[PDB]
Amino acid sequence: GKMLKDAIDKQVAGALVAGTTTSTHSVATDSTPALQAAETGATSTARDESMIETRTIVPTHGIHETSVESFFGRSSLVGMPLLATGTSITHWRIDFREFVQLRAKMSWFTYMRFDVEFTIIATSSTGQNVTTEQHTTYQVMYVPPGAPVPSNQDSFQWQSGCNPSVFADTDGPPAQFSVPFMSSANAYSTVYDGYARFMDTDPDRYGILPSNFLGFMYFRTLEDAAHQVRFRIYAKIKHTSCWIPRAPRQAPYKKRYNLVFSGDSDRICSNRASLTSY
Amino acid sequence: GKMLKDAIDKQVAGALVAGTTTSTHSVATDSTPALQAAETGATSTARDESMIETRTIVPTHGIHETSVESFFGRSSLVGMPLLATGTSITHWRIDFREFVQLRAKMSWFTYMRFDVEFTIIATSSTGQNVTTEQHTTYQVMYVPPGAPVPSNQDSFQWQSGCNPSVFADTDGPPAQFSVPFMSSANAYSTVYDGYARFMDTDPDRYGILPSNFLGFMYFRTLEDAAHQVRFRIYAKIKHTSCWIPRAPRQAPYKKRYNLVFSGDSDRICSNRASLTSY
Amino acid sequence: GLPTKPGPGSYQFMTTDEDCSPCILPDFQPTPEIFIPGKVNNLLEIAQVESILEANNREGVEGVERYVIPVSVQDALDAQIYALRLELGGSGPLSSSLLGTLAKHYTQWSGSVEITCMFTGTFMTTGKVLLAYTPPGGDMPRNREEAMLGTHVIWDFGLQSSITLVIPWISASHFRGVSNDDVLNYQYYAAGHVTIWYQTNMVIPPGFPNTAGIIMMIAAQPNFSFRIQKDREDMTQTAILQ
Amino acid sequence: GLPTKPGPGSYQFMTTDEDCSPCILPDFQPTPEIFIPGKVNNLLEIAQVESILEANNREGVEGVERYVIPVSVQDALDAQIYALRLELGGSGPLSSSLLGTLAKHYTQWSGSVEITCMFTGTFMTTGKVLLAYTPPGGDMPRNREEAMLGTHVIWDFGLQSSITLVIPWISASHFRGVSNDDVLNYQYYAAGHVTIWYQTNMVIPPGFPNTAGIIMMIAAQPNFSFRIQKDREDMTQTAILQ
Amino acid sequence: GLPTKPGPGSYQFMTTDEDCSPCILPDFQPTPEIFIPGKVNNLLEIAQV
Amino acid sequence: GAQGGSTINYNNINYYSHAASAAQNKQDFTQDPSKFTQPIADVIKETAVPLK
Amino acid sequence: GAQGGSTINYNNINYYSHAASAAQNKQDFTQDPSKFTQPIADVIKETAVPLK
Amino acid sequence: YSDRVAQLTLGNSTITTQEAANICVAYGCWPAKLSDTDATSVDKPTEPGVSADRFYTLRSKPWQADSKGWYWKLPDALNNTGMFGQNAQFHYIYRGGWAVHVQCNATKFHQGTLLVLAIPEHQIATQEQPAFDRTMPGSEGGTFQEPFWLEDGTSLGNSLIYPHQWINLRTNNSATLILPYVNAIPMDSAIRHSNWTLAIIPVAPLKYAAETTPLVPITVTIAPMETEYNGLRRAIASNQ
Amino acid sequence: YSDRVAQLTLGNSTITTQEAANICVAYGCWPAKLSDTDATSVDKPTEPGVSADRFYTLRSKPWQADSKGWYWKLPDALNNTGMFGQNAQFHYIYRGGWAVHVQCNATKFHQGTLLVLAIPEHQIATQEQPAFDRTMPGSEGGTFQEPFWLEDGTSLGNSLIYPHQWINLRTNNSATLILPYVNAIPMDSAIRHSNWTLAIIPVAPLKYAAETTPLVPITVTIAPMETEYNGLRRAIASNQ
Ligand SMILES: CCCCCCCCCCCCCC(=O)O
Ligand SMILES: CCCCCCCCCCCCCC(=O)O
Ligand SMILES: CCCCCCCCCCCCCC(=O)O
Ligand SMILES: CCCCCCCCCCCCCC(=O)O
Repeated sequence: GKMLKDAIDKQVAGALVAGTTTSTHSVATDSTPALQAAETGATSTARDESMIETRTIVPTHGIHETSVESFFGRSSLVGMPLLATGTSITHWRIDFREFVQLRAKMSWFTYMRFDVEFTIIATSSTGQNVTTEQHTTYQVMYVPPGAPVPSNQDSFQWQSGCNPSVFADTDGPPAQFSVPFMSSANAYSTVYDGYARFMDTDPDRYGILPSNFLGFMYFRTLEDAAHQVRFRIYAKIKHTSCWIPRAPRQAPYKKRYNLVFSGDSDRICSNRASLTSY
Repeated sequence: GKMLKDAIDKQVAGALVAGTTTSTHSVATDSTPALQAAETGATSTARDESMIETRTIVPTHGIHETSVESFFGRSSLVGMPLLATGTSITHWRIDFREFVQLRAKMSWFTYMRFDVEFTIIATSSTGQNVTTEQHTTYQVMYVPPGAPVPSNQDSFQWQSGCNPSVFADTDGPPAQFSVPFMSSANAYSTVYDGYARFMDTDPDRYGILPSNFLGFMYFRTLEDAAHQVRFRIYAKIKHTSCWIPRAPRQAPYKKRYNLVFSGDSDRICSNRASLTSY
Repeated sequence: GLPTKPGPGSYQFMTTDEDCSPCILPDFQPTPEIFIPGKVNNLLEIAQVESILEANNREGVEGVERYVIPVSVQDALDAQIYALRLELGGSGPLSSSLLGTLAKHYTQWSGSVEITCMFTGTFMTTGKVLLAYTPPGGDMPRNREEAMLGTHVIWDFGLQSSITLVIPWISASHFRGVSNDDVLNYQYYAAGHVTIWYQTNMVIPPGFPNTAGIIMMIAAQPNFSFRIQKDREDMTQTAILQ
Repeated sequence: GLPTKPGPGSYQFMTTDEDCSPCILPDFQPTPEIFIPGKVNNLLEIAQVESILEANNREGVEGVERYVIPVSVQDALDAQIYALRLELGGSGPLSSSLLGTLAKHYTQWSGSVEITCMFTGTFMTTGKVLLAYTPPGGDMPRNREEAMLGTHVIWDFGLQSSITLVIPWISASHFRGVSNDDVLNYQYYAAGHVTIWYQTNMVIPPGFPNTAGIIMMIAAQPNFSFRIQKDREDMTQTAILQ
Repeated sequence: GLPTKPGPGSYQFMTTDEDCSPCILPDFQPTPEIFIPGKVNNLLEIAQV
Repeated sequence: GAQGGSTINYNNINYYSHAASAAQNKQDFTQDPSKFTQPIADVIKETAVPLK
Repeated sequence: GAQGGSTINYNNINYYSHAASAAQNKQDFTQDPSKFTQPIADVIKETAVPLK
Repeated sequence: YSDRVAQLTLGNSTITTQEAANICVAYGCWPAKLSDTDATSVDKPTEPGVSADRFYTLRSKPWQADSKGWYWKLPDALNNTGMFGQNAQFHYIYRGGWAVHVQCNATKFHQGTLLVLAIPEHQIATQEQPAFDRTMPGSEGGTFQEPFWLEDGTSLGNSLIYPHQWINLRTNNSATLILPYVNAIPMDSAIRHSNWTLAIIPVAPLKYAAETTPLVPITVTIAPMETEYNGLRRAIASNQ
Repeated sequence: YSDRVAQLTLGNSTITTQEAANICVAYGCWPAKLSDTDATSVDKPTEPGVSADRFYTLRSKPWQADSKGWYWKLPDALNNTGMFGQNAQFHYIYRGGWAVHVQCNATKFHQGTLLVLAIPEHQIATQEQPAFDRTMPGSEGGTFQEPFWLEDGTSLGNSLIYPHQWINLRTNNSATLILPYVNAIPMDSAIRHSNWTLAIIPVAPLKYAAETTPLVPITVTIAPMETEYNGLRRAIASNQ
């Protein structure tokens, strides 16, 4: 049926890399492809065929593993809240900045528009952190800014009449759910050269764009936990638009909410004793 | 096939918000859009374009998250009966008034016609309420008004020849089932300015419309429970018709079966010291 | 049997699931739908209805009187009548209105808002009032000279009892945050100021009431919307209701 | 119910799964996409942009100066300016460039690379330079006589400030390994050598700076690609960021 | 295998379920239906007596 | 719907017999705000004076 | 696609209502490398001298 | 041309006002008779016509300095009045709409504002569940004690969602509301259930150009509209 | 025929250079006005035209032997200058592109190379989160302390991904960049957010054919392009 045709999108990865045309020797004063001028800011236009004698090469290699979708389109850890047994409650602030691998991958772009698939793995363990048996339901509640936060395991906030929740078992399959692009802005921002507030220039609000922050995930067990639970929160970025590539992060990350780095030794690649030998 | 076409309904959320037409300055005695009269009971008709000079704005925002279906169309807690080990039996009276979030959401309307998806999460725990292991079947029996109630775990009422029952495991996936609009009336009523009975004006039967009450859910374990079981009963309202919007509840709820409130301090929003500063 | 691979998310219960589920009474045939007046299909039909601002929120004012802003005969020129931070969230006067109480259920908002004011003085009582909307970036306007630089209407008391100041959607972004969540710096979404000033003065015949009132009313324009349902802050319980 | 047989891989979570999954907010309607300049659809658009080699990686050179290879007036003929093992992996100068940092995320590479050199001496400073690419099998070329036997360009300093040596894809196989993993003998994928020589000499007018610089720049050609994502070696953490 | 997501209500037994279920005697061929007087299709035929 | 902008386009497929089993309806239905905003016998056009 | 060479050909089938539920997009989209490599008012053809 | 001048003629009765605002027609729905598709009761209804579809005037109320407001249940307030009252007493079930007219004149030397609410299904409470003398107060009506909370734990400010008009003394001396039948069933008992509440709440207090405060009454006039009755038996006056 | 000679005329102002390289147009995108499909703010924008779309010259900088570099935030650097500055002060939100022209002449007896970066959303840090005097330095601009790390934990070598030119003294004395508006929203506040940073970093140091080092200034000239402003109120100068 055509109605089911609406739920199917045929999508194709068949873009190839550029090929090579055979070329011959050139002795002239007409064509000088090797002479360049980096001052313009343009990258060199010279190609293989104009610099040496080439054979013909039919293109066969795909480019799809470096499409922005493929590069971001896998799951990565973004949150690891620990539910202790004293209160049986925990939360994770929602952003991709606690764990460095996804953050550094995002640092190649300025603005990014995407959806998210979240995946939550819960693991129970003892005080000495050895795996242990515990079968219990847990509740993950999305708490958006301005909604009252639960303060206990039995708080009546966990009613969840308006906050969305997911209920799953600690020893069941992983909870998984998708999320549309939720920013009030038309993209997310990986970096922000401004202040979070008018009438304020506190350093702690520099580089803080609050339209990236959609709130909190809160976690309880539905009864009081017998053992601590660790939730691992994975995000896969999908349906991805990217704008304005950047110099990628090179210094290690130090803080969650700013770009501070050490910068004690100004170098990235390793040293050698002489430029004319390895 | 066309027969399977009967089981598919293509349904679309593409209603947009109103746009903006550009306007220019107006110097006249003809058109006075800013002059109003609130005495009529009509809301102001003045629009942006007639009050200031506007640009053109193409509408892009949807309205679907405030459709009545979307606003009610999620699950909320409505019942939390506890099955103790002494009798291994409990029940929940069926109405959406024990827990305040769903009740307050319903208080925006007078009459509401809907279906229900119920979801039941069972959790076992110790006397000190710490999660514990217990694998057992439980039985939820719909007991409508006039059907004899079970008095024990082994009562022969649990035969369930005519009452519908659901059997599920305490440590299995949650039981879930749907329900059509069951009122003898043509809608449910969120508020009732009348008496439950003729020839009676007892205050305890004021505001009681018994056509909202479809009876009881009764709960046993199929054997005698070793640990207490807590059932959490969630309802999602769906296929929703709503009539006659109301002033929504503002004072906290106090009782399950009437609108009594404290009303000690007559205000809702917070105070300030002066109307001409914040 | 058809070979399958159940994946992650198996057996979870999400409260916003959109799935069919078996009916426990599959033979039931409900009562017909009858005509009832006032069917609502979308809560933005309610948000476009005017409601009264709890505008006189001064410490010590209780009850119905919180709904009338005082307006008096002035002995000095260009005085201020009222000041209000434009906010759908928080706990100020807009928060208890129809639009404000709907905004309590939502995280984000967009669109134009209108404020309709009704004067309640005697027939013989005259006056002119300046109603100003100041876009964000600074503080509340300090004097009528500063407030007039913004969007503003000038109200002449007369036969038509009421005026509208349309607060237009003026915004860097397509949406703002409803809340003012501090830890999350949602003051980023500061939406400006509404102030009311005496444009001339309130003038009365000898021995008339030297004080009258404005009843402020607010509603959403047709270009308005809400996103992201969220729990209402002030609808709580400490126990199951019995 | 339809008879089924869940098979192996049931309930597993693979990080590269391509599966639909229930949306926790199925009624949400996002903000429109606006025009933004510089949309990127494929990271090989970045890899074709020239970036500066951290080429002066001698022990003791810090900061911006690591970006300028010294070039001097020579007192002897046919001297060497620079030597560089052609490698997208490891930790040598190519590893910190745009192409090198992308290669840190990938396991395999193919295609031609170009190196653009810009001379920074005074207008009056002259010179000719030989830039050589030696295919693998042996060591770095020891003298300009040996290096010239390979692919090479000869650069005349003049008005056009810059030159390109195209390092063409010359390879037994369609792809090479990015890394030089020793236990796995990925030196099998040795990709050759780049060396720079004085073709004549740097010559200056009396009392001019006798030392100038080359800024080396590198980028991928349009026939280039990467395979197999892999973790970046030098982007680590010992603790959760707070 | 076809990727699936079993949801809530998995493995429950509801007494009013309307589902097909495997027949323990799939080759059985019942006796024909004969005419009997007084066939009832709906209990409101009894309620009108 | 593999995407138009703010158009969610859904094929609700009910697997059970009773219509009540179906998932929630995603249609946008007609809005008549004026039964609540303009509930008056005589229409008052925006450019007119309301009283008289 | 039971295989052409480097052509992955996929029918993304979304089972849920919201487009955000769909799996990741496998299309190759247009590459305009020259907005980053040749970001200059006057085009410089390969065979010409760049300056002047 | 003038929505400040109105005339309302029902039966043998006619109202006029020279300072109206307009006429509020609740939910844009004029009262209408019950169609065969929504009806359930099989007996042929009695439709009394002009004998009941006419304006009835209740006793007037003084607007005092301290007044919190007044309220009337419908049909409750008219259940003992005229042929409406008799038809409502003699039948088990009743249906119909209302034409409500609130009168209050004062001077150009007065100020003050009344809010005139028609509230459907206005179930009331306070710190306690209310007694019968407040839920069904009869022709004399009741008084608010929590006008800020609209006697129901909601707020007066948000009650503009209900059909309403104002009486602002500088502008008008009268409010008119036309109310359709509202219920979740087709017909319902007149003695057991109140479909509408007429509520008149002072918002801006009543002030005079002197300190001597003459008598300013409020007067309610209500006409049933498009009435039907089914279930004829003896006459029953109240649910007690 | 000659991309070494350029003339730039905006408003009442005209720049010339006899040693340009070319003109960099960032992302191949000429500045453009906001279309009705992407716009959200409903008020009619003010477009000041030539009163603001004109070249402004900042104070010059000496290129010294030790110089690490200089930077300016935009619109920050021009927020107190001319009618651009006034339109940016008096409106809540602003949008527009830039025409940037960096001048530095020296002799055929000099050597040295400047890198001229236009960096969008250039959020900066060092071992510490920066203060306001560095995030929004004004017309005088700031200076780099970590030019190798591009003040942001990235690398200067990879910043050629950003729109750029060089000033290599043997080749050219000037760099020209045309910048489109870049943001994740349609308009944004001029005092709270800097959309672009103009960064001028010495890569090859400045050397003279003698040991006596005369003064070689760097001079920045910036023209706003295709500007709009919405949200008129009083004038607000800074985010403090
Ligand atoms: C739990 C359902 C709603 C949660 C919304 C999650 C959306 C996350 C998007 C994060 C984008 C900003 C990333 C960042 O600031 O580093
Ligand atoms: C268990 C199967 C039959 C149960 C029927 C449940 C229907 C519940 C509808 C409740 C509507 C009235 C809500 C209320 O009174 O507050
Ligand atoms: C077992 C029979 C398979 C039929 C299900 C096909 C997929 C469900 C249709 C979903 C339609 C809306 C999806 C969308 O376009 O957003
Ligand atoms: C339950 C309905 C069954 C429909 C699923 C049919 C198989 C999925 C289509 C996969 C299309 C791409 C596969 C390929 O050719 O590589």
